[PDB]
Amino acid sequence: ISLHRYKSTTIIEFEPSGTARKMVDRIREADSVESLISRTTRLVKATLGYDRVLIYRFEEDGAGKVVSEAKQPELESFLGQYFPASDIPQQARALYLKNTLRIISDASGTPIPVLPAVDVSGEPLDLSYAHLRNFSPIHCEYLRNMGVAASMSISVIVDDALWGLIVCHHCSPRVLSMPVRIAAAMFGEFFSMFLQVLKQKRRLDTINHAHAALDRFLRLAAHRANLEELLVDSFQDFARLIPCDGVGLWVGNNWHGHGATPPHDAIPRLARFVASVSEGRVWATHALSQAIPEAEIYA
Amino acid sequence: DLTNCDREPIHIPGYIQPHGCLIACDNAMRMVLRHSENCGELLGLEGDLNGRTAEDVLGKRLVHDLRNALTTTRPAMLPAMETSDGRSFDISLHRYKSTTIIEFEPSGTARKMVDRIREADSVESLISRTTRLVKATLGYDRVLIYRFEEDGAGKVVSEAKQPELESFLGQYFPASDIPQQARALYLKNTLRIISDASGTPIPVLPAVDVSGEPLDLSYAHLRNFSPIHCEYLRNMGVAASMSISVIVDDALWGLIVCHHCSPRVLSMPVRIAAAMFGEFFSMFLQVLKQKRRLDTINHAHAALDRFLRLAAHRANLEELLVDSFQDFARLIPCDGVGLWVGNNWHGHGATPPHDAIPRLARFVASVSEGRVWATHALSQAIPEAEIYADTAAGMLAIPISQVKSDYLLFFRKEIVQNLETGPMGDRLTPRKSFAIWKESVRLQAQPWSEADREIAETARIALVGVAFHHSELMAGL
Amino acid sequence: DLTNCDREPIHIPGYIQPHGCLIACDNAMRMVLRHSENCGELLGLEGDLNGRTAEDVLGKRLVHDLRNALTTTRPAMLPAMETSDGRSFDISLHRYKSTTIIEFEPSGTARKMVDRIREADSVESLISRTTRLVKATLGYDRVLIYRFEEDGAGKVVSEAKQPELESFLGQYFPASDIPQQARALYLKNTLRIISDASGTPIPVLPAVDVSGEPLDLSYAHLRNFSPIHCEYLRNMGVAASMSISVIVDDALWGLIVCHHCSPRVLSMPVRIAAAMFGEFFSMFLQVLKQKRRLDTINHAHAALDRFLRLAAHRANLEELLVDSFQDFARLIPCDGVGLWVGNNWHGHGATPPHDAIPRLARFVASVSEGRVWATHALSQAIPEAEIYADTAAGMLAIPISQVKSDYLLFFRKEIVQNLETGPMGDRLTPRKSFAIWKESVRLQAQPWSEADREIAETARIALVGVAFHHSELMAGL
Ligand SMILES: *C/C=C1/C(=C/C2=NC(=C\c3[nH]c(/C=C4\NC(=O)C(C=C)=C4C)c(C)c3CCC(=O)O)/C(CCC(=O)O)=C2C)NC(=O)[C@H]1C
Ligand SMILES: *C/C=C1/C(=C/C2=NC(=C\c3[nH]c(/C=C4\NC(=O)C(C=C)=C4C)c(C)c3CCC(=O)O)/C(CCC(=O)O)=C2C)NC(=O)[C@H]1C
Ligand SMILES: *C/C=C1/C(=C/C2=NC(=C\c3[nH]c(/C=C4\NC(=O)C(C=C)=C4C)c(C)c3CCC(=O)O)/C(CCC(=O)O)=C2C)NC(=O)[C@H]1C
Ligand SMILES: [Cl-]
Ligand SMILES: [Cl-]
Ligand SMILES: [Cl-]
Repeated sequence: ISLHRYKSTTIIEFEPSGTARKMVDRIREADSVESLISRTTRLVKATLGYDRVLIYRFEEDGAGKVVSEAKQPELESFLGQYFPASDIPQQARALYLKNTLRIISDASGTPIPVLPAVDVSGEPLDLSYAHLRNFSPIHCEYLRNMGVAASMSISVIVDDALWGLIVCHHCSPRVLSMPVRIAAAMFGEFFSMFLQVLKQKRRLDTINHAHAALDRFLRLAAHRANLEELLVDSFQDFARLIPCDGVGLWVGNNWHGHGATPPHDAIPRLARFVASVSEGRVWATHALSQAIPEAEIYA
Repeated sequence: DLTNCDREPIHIPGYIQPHGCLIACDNAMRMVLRHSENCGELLGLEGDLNGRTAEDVLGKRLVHDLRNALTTTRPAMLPAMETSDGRSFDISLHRYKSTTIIEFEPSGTARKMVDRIREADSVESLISRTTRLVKATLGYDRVLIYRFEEDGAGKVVSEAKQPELESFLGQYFPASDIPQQARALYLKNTLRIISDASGTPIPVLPAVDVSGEPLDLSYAHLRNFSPIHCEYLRNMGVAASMSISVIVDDALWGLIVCHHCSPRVLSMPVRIAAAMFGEFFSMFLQVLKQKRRLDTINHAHAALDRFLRLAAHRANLEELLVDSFQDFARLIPCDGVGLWVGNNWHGHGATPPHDAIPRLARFVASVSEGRVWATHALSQAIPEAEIYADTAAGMLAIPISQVKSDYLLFFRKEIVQNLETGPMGDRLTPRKSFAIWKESVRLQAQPWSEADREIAETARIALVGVAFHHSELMAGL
Repeated sequence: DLTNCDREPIHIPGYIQPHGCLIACDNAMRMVLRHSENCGELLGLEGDLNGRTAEDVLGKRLVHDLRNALTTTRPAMLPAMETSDGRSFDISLHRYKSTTIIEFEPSGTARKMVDRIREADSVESLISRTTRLVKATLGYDRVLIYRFEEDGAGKVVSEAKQPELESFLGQYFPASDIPQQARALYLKNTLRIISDASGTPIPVLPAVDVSGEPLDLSYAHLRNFSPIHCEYLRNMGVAASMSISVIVDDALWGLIVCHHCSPRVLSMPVRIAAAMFGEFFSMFLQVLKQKRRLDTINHAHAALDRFLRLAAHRANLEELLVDSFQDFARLIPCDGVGLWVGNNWHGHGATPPHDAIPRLARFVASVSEGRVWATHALSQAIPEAEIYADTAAGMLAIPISQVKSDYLLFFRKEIVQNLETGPMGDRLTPRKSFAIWKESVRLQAQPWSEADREIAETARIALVGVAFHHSELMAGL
C-alpha cells in the first residue's frame, strides 16, 4: 500500500503482493561524470533487468541528449541522439520534480477509470503523487511505436533542478514491486548526489586549469618587450581555455586565425560588429547568423 | 525627514556645486533650455541664457566641436576648450533622457598607480595598499574603503589618514546611511566629487521646465548632493570628498571614499586618471575574490578527502566521528562545532549549553528535511536561544545520515563580540550610525556566505554517502 | 607560608594516602625499616613491624617473588599478590636511594584508547579529542589539559566536564601554582593519584629514622600530597584527582589533569593502561608539534620566495616594500606590522601611534646591531610605550638593509586583550590564581617563539640580500 495526502485528499494505492546499498557501492568511487553515467546504465540494466536503460540529459534549452545506454544487442541504439524540448513537455518536467520514480506497466494495457472523474463540486482527482497514475496517451503511443511495452524512469536532481532522467524500457509488460521500487529510488538519490559533486569537481578542475594557463601566458608577457608580437605568436594557445573549434586575434586592424574560423575576408565585418556591441565586455552567441545575416554562408 | 531615507530624489536636486557651471540644451544642441545661475559670471555673459541658441551663447566653433564629440550615456571629456570669448574650460558633455548637458570647469598617472596594485595576491593586500596609495597620490586627508555587507550595511575595511584624525577602521554603518537610490546612482556615475560641503549651491534656471519636468542630473559631475549627506560631512569636520564606485561582477561591492578637512577639487585630468585606476582596482579585486573562493573550495574538498580516507580504514564510523568532528571546523569559518549522533551531543568551541541541545536538535529535525539548514539569527527560530546568544547566535546544520536524524552543527557567536551637530540633529554622526547598526544586529551572527553553504552541501553528500556505505557495519554494531 | 612555594619538600611528607599501606625495607629486602601506621589493619598484623624480617612479616613465598621482580628506578607492578595470610593485594615495588619501598593496594584498554588518537593530524585535534576520550574511558567528572608556557605559567588548552561544572578553558595560572619541585617530581613519576582530598593521611613510622633521614617517597604512588594543593582542591569542590605528565623532547610540556567531585581510586590495571596511553599521547604530540613547526617554516620560505620573485621584476625596491609590507604579517603571527624606511613610517593593523614611531626607531637603531631584536614587554625598553601598550605591547624588529637603519617592525597587543575557602585563605582558588596571572602580564604581549625568531632571521637575510642587490639602482634613484 502506498499512502499520501495532497490538496487535502487522501490517496490509497494497492498492489496485490541490501540491494540499494550494493548498487550504490558500485558507483560511489566513480571519479568523473562520464565514468559515473557510463557504468550506471550497465549496472541498472544488470540489476533491474530492463531490455534497455538510457540516461537522458537536459540541455539548457530543455532539449534532451542520450548520454549513456545499455541495451539488448538486437535493439537499436539511441546513443548521442537529441530530442526536442517539447518531447518531454514543461508540465511533465514539473511533475518529475515531485515524483522521482515512475512506472508504466503496460503501454498497451486497458486503463482503469476513477469513479467519479469529476466530483460533485467540479474538482478532478489530482494524481500528481500517485504511482498508479495513467500516463498521457501521446507518450504511450510514442512507446508502442518504439516496440516498448513498459518503462520506468528516475528523476536525476542536481542543485535542486531536473538534470535528466534514467529511463528504462522493456519490450514486454513489466512491473517493479514496491521493495524493488524503494531500492531503485534510493539508488537514484545517491546517483543524483554523486553526479552533483562530480559536476562541481569537474567545473573546479576546469577553472583551476584555466587560471594556470593564464598565469603561464602572463609569465611570458613579463619577459617580452613587444606584447603584440607575443600575442600574434601565442594566441592559438588560448584555445586551451575554452572548448572551441577555432580561435583568432584581431589586433591593430589585422586578423590572425587558427582552426575553424570565418573566411579571412569576412573578418572586418565581424570585427566592426563586435566593436559595436561588446561595450568593453565579453560578448557571445551560439547563433551567429542572427547577429550578422552574412554569417549564414560560413556557418 | 530622517526615517524614509530612500525617498529623496537626489538625481533632481535643482542645484549644482559652485566650482563649475552648467548649460542644458535639446537633443540636437540647437537651443539653450536651462542654465545655472552662475553661467553669466564664469562665461562672461549677461541676462537670461534660455531661448538663445547654442551658437549665440558659445559660438559656432565650440558648438561644432561639441556636436562632433557626442556619437551608452558615458560623458565625453573635453579638456582645454575655449569659448568665442577666449575663456578656457574643461568641458564634460553628455546626453540623457534626450536632454544635452554641458558642464564647464574653468581651467602616466593612472598606469603608474595601477602598476603598484597589479601584483597584489590577496584581497587584503589589494585593499590595504590602495588606501595608502590613493592618499599619497591624490593628497586627501583620509581615504577609506567601505565594503557592502549582503544586507547593504557598510564596513570600513581599509583606511589611510592624517595621524591626528580619528579612525573608522572596522566600524559598520546601517544600510540606510547610503540609501537605495544613492547606490543605484553610483552604479551609473563611478566617480563623484563634493568640492565644498559648506559652499553655497547654484540653482539651475528653471528647476522645473514649462512642461513640468525637472532636470535629471544623474550623469552630471556638478550635481549638488543631498543636504543630509552634506550635513553628515560637516559634522565630521569634512569639507570635501571624492568617491569611486567599486564594481564587482556587475554589482556595487563598495566605495573608495576620500575625505578632505578643507575644500578641494580634482581637475578633469586628475579625475580621469582616478576613474581609470578605480576600474583596474575593481577588475583586480574581482579576480582576487574569485581566486580566494576557489582556494577556499579546493581546501575544503581536500579536507573532506582526508576524512574519507580515514573512514575507509575504520570499522566503526560513529566512533571516528566522535573522535574527529572538531576537525570539520576547518571546512567553514565558525566559533564552534558539534555532533549530534544517536541522540547524544559532543561539542567543541563556542556552542549552546549542553542541556539546550536536545531542543535545538528537535528543531533541526523538524525543518532540515534532509537538507542543509542555516540561520544567522537563532533566537528568531528558537526563542529560548536568546539566552545563549553571546556564545552561539548563528547555526548551520548538516545532515549526516540519509536514514537517521544525525547532524553536524556549526555555530557562530553574536557579531558584537568579534569586533558637532547641525540643525537636523545628532543622527548625522558616525557615532550614532555605528550605535544604530550595533543595536540592529543584536542576537545575530555573521551570515553564512554562499561559499559556506556550497561547502556544507558538498560535505552533506560526503557524509551521507560514507554513512550509507558503513550502514550494515553500524547496524551490526 | 604561601609566598615561598618552591621550598616545600613534597618528596618527604612523612605520610601516605589511606587507600593503601607501605613498607620500607633495606636494599636487599631483609629487614623492615619503616611502615605506615595502617599496615597492621590491612595486612592483619599487630604491633611494631620495624625490626622484624621481611619474611617474618610477609612470608618467604612473597618475599622471594618480590626480590625476583627487582632487577632506572621504575616501579615493578605486581597485581594479585598474596601474603602468607591469604589476603590479596596489588603491589608496587621499587628501589630509590638504596631503600626498598613496597606499596599494597587491597584488591586492550590502552591499545583501544591509543587507536582513537593515533590518526590525529594536528595538535588541536589531538588535545581536543583526548580530554573527551579520557573522560569517557576513565569516568572522571572533569578532564583538562594544562600546557606550560615558557615562563612556567599554565594554560588550560582542552577540557571535558560534567555540564553543571564550571569551565576553566582558556584560563591561565601562575608558575608558582605548580611549583618548581613539583614539576621536577612529575618528570620522574608520570602518573599520580589523590584518592580523597578530605581523607585522613597515614603517618610513616618513623618519619625520621635513627640516623636523621626522612623517607623519600618520590616514586611512591601512595605519597601524600602537599596540604596546600589538597586545600586548593577542596575549595574547588574536588575530592579526588589523577594527573599524567606529558613529556615532549625530554621536558614537561604539560599535564592531563582529571578531577572528581567525590572520592575515587584507579586500580593498578587501570593505572597501567592510563600511563601507557599517556606515553603514546606524549609521543604523538611531539611528532605533531614537530610537523607543525616544519609546515610553518616551509610556508614562510615560500612566502619569502614569492616576494623575492616580485623584487626581481621591479626597478624600485623601496616602492615595492611600501606597497607590499603588510604581506609580511603572513610570516610571523602578529597583530600589526610596519615599515621604517628612509626615515618614514608606514603601518598596518595594530601598531604604535604614528608620532611615537621615530622614538621607537631610534631605540631599535641603538640596540639592533644589525640583528633581529625582539621583546614581549616593550615598556621595559621604552617607558613611554606604556601608554600605547593596549595596541602594541610586544615588538620584533628585522633589519632590512646592511647599510641603512631601515627595519620591518612586527607588533603584538598586550595579552589581556586576546583572551568556599579553608583556613589558608582565598589565595587557593582558580579565581585568585587567574587574577594574579593577569596582573603579572600587564603591559606584556605573547612572547615571540623560537620559530618566530628563526623565521625573522631567514627574512633578515632575504631582505638584506635583495637590498644589497638593488643598492645601485636605489642610489641611482
Ligand atoms: C505534443 C506532446 C509530445 C509528448 C509529450 C509527453 N512526453 C511525455 C513523457 C516522456 N517523453 C519522453 C521521450 C522519450 N523517451 C524515449 O525513450 C525517447 C527515445 C528516443 C524519447 C524521445 C520520456 C523519457 C518521457 C518520460 C517518461 C517517464 O517514464 O517519465 C509526457 C508525459 C507523460 C506522463 O503522463 O508523465 C508527455 C505529455 N511527447 C512527444 O513526443 C510529443 C509529440
Ligand atoms: C535618511 C538618510 C541618510 C543618509 C542619506 C544619504 N547618504 C548619502 C551618501 C553617502 N553616505 C555615506 C556614508 C558615510 N561616509 C562616511 O565617510 C562615513 C563615515 C563613517 C559614512 C557613514 C557615503 C560614503 C556616501 C556617498 C558619498 C559619495 O561621495 O558618493 C546620500 C547620497 C548623497 C548624494 O547626493 O549622492 C544620501 C541621500 N545618510 C545618513 O546618514 C542618513 C541619516
Ligand atoms: C605556594 C604554593 C602553591 C601551590 C603549590 C603546589 N601545587 C601543586 C600541585 C598542583 N597544582 C596544580 C594547579 C591546578 N590544578 C587545577 O585543576 C587548577 C585549576 C584551575 C590549578 C591552578 C596541579 C594540576 C597540580 C598537580 C596535580 C597533580 O595531581 O599532580 C603542588 C604539588 C603537590 C604534590 O604533593 O605533588 C604544590 C606544592 N599551589 C598553589 O596554588 C600555591 C598557592
Ligand atoms: Cl553535465
Ligand atoms: Cl570581499
Ligand atoms: Cl604546543
